Amino acid sequence: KAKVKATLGEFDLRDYRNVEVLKRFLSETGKILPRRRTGLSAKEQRILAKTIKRARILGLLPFTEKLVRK
Amino acid sequence: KRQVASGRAYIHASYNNTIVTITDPDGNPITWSSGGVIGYKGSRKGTPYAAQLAALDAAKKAMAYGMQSVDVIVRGTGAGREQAIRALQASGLQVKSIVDDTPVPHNGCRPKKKFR
Amino acid sequence: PITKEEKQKVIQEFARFPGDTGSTEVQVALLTLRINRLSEHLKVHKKDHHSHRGLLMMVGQRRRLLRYLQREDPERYRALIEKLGIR
Amino acid sequence: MRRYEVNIVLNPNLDQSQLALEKEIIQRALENYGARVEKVEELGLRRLAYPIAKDPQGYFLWYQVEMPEDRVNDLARELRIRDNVRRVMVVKSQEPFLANA
RNA sequence: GUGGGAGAGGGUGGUGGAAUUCCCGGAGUAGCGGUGAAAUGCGCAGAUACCGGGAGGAACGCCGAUGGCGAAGGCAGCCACCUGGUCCACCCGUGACGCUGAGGCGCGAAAGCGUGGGGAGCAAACCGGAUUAGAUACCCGGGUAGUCCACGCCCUAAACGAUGCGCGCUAGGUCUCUGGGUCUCCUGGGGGCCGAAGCUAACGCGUUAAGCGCGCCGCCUGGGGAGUACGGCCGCAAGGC
Ligand SMILES: [Mg+2]
Ligand SMILES: [Mg+2]
Ligand SMILES: [Mg+2]
Ligand SMILES: [Mg+2]
Ligand SMILES: [Mg+2]
Ligand SMILES: [Mg+2]
Ligand SMILES: [Mg+2]
Ligand SMILES: [Mg+2]
Ligand SMILES: [Mg+2]
Ligand SMILES: [Mg+2]
Ligand SMILES: [Mg+2]
Ligand SMILES: [Mg+2]
Ligand SMILES: [Mg+2]
Ligand SMILES: [Mg+2]
Ligand SMILES: [Mg+2]
Ligand SMILES: [Mg+2]
Ligand SMILES: [Mg+2]
Ligand SMILES: [Mg+2]
Ligand SMILES: [Mg+2]
Ligand SMILES: [Mg+2]
Ligand SMILES: [Mg+2]
Ligand SMILES: [Mg+2]
Ligand SMILES: [Mg+2]
Ligand SMILES: [Mg+2]
Ligand SMILES: [Mg+2]
Ligand SMILES: [Mg+2]
Ligand SMILES: [Mg+2]
Ligand SMILES: [Mg+2]
Ligand SMILES: [Mg+2]
Ligand SMILES: [Mg+2]
Ligand SMILES: [Mg+2]
Ligand SMILES: [Mg+2]
Ligand SMILES: [Mg+2]
Ligand SMILES: [Mg+2]
Ligand SMILES: [Mg+2]
Ligand SMILES: [Mg+2]
Ligand SMILES: [Mg+2]
Ligand SMILES: [Mg+2]
Ligand SMILES: [Mg+2]
Ligand SMILES: [Mg+2]
Ligand SMILES: [Mg+2]
Ligand SMILES: [Mg+2]
Ligand SMILES: [Mg+2]
Ligand SMILES: [Mg+2]
Repeated sequence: KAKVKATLGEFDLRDYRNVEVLKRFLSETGKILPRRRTGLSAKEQRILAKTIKRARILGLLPFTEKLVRK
Repeated sequence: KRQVASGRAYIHASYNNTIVTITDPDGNPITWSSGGVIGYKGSRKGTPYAAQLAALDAAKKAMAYGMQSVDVIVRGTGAGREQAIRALQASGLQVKSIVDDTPVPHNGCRPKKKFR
Repeated sequence: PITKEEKQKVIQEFARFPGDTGSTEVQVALLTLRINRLSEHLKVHKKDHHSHRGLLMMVGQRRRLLRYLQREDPERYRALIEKLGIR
Repeated sequence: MRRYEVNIVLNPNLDQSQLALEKEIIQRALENYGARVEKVEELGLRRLAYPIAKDPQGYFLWYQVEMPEDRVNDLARELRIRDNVRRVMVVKSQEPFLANA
């Protein structure tokens, strides 16, 4: 299982209104994925965070979800 | 006296004790059980075995109401919450699904000295 | 903030010859603009201390250029003082 | 005057008259606060991630604007006054930082 | 000066979700809680567990780092406004305008003080419970000041890199944050780890010196007595220098 960045086109890292993309940086739970998974860079990740959070405020993205099985 | 037959089973398990509650699909209780509900009194209520028996009790009391299938919601980390799962599966109640709901704060409240 | 036209109009105003950006006159002027604004923002926001340190620093810088300019050409000093409203 | 994006999320259960009224009152808000409008993107019904005002969904508007500096905050206030407007987020515009490029 | 950046740097206002407590309603019984084991405690005036609704205060999970910013103390949800510092490129302007700094003035964690507010969780003092030679203590149940906000004081600390500031000079290697470039890489600014020469009582330091040098400030001169006494200055007090 490789990085999220690895499979995707050129995408605005700043767009909080685009869920079809941003969804892919969250885990099963609402959590924002670690760099190891996101495949982003320092600056990159740092921007993605803010973007996601903005989106969550708007209710387009989960603050948290519930874990299935386990 | 109800006739539910499909519903929700919540397992709330702490290090001290394990309690099970079986409810109707919109969340209202049907029956419940726990370590103290069966024999045990002290620390004995936290053992995996007590969890087993509490799950089993709850399931018996459920199949009296007519419960057939159940969606499981697990909350907490405790000795044999997984035992309450394992018990609740072989109970004869067919389990539809299992979810871990353990509530977690986004860091609101100062915890007790034993928790820092 | 201080936008570009705002700043420029000040440099135009205080430049010795055309094109002069960094002379003593202009440095003092620009500095002074910054100081004034900062003092306005510290009239309310009395609790913003870090900005205030900034003020002390700018104030000091200005006094340095002034002491110099006055040392080298007292006339230009009195001129600059009169124009700006300092001391 | 700077460049902003006004995000308005309002209640999905509105019919014509209602929607057009909230929308026109928003228009009036911007006109009163000196906010010129450039682009307007109305996305409408979307399924929210968590229920907002007990509603499973929301209705979305996105405006791009240019407005004076000190008036933005007060603008947001007079937007949120409306009972049927659930959430407002006004955001300074930014250039499109890309990635995987 | 111009053109670019990155940033929990600061101030103000607004807003978002998780959680805890409490209140309301439903459904539901016999316990819950808690420990090494227990008891106090709460539960039949219906608790715990579960669902819906409301109120309030405080703090911001993931991102998060061995990361970033700040002179230090210190700074972490999101948004807007007000604002400080700083890095780079271009080589455009001024023309030694520099460094340091006794005194002064300002900032200064936590606790603490004054006058108002606020008070969910935590909790000095205190009130209880079991441990068990013994409880003023480690464990358990409560709980007040305080913790939070405004304004005004206090001025301490392992306020630590236990390393004053500035400049020049003296091998490299490696990881990293942030710019620029003709982006096998090179170049500038930060953060780390190994190491040349050198230094060091040793441990260690080693282009982020504890090396080689210059400038300026602070400070030291065996232990105990003692950061005590006396005096002075500051403080409402505690108490500080
Ligand atoms: Mg127990
Ligand atoms: Mg079965
Ligand atoms: Mg307590
Ligand atoms: Mg610039
Ligand atoms: Mg900040
Ligand atoms: Mg702030
Ligand atoms: Mg109730
Ligand atoms: Mg009893
Ligand atoms: Mg009783
Ligand atoms: Mg509630
Ligand atoms: Mg209350
Ligand atoms: Mg972490
Ligand atoms: Mg750090
Ligand atoms: Mg520190
Ligand atoms: Mg700035
Ligand atoms: Mg030149
Ligand atoms: Mg010349
Ligand atoms: Mg002296
Ligand atoms: Mg001094
Ligand atoms: Mg203090
Ligand atoms: Mg304090
Ligand atoms: Mg007292
Ligand atoms: Mg007080
Ligand atoms: Mg009081
Ligand atoms: Mg005793
Ligand atoms: Mg206690
Ligand atoms: Mg230290
Ligand atoms: Mg020295
Ligand atoms: Mg290095
Ligand atoms: Mg580089
Ligand atoms: Mg590059
Ligand atoms: Mg380096
Ligand atoms: Mg070494
Ligand atoms: Mg050697
Ligand atoms: Mg030496
Ligand atoms: Mg040696
Ligand atoms: Mg050695
Ligand atoms: Mg040196
Ligand atoms: Mg030495
Ligand atoms: Mg002596
Ligand atoms: Mg003393
Ligand atoms: Mg005395
Ligand atoms: Mg006196
Ligand atoms: Mg003392």
